[PDB]
Formats: sequence, C-alpha cells, structure tokens
Amino acid sequence: PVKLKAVVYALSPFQQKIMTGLWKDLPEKIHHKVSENWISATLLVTPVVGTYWYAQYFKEQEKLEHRF
Amino acid sequence: EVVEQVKKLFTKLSSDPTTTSQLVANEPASFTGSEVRMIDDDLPLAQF
Repeated sequence: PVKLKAVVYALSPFQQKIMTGLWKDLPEKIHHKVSENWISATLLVTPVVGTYWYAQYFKEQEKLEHRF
Repeated sequence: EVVEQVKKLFTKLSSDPTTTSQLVANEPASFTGSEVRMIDDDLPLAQF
C-alpha cells in the first residue's frame, strides 16, 4: 500500500448534468485534437495514399503502352 | 422573584421584531448529496 496525503471533494451523480458536457467547449476539443495529432495523421495517411496513387498511375501507363 | 428581577434588569434589549422563522425562510437550508475524503495514511485510525 502507498502512503498518500490528499483531500477529495465529490458530488452526487444525481446533482449534476450528465450529457451536456459532450458538446461543451467543442472548438477547444477540435483544436486540441487537430493540433496534437496532425503529424500522426500525416504519417499514417500519406504512405497509404501515396502508394495507392502510384500503383494506379503505374497501371494506367502500363495499360496504355500495350495498346495498338 | 425571577420575573420581577428580570423586568427590572433587562431594559436595554433590542426591540427588533424580525422573527427567526422569517430569517430561516429567507435563507433556507438544503441537503446536497456529496462527500469529502481527507486521506492521511499517517493517522492510526479512520474516522468517518
């Protein structure tokens, strides 16, 4: 057991609003999600999308070359 | 003897008629479900 020194105040679940917090400070939530994860989203989407488009470009050139 | 002494000595009291019932109705007390936990592992006994 860890020795702990702390004071905790808690409110009853039936004395507070339950769902309205979902759509509170929404602009801040979106800004935090975008600004912290845009590098992570870039590192996942770019290799997948870039490789996919290169394959389609390769297939289109190969298909046209074999035509008469 | 107490009554005669009281009406002679208590003559400077305030005469404001504001009842305590009125004060209670103006600032009512209500119960809120909640809790406060003061965690101190150095105390030998728990008191709640």
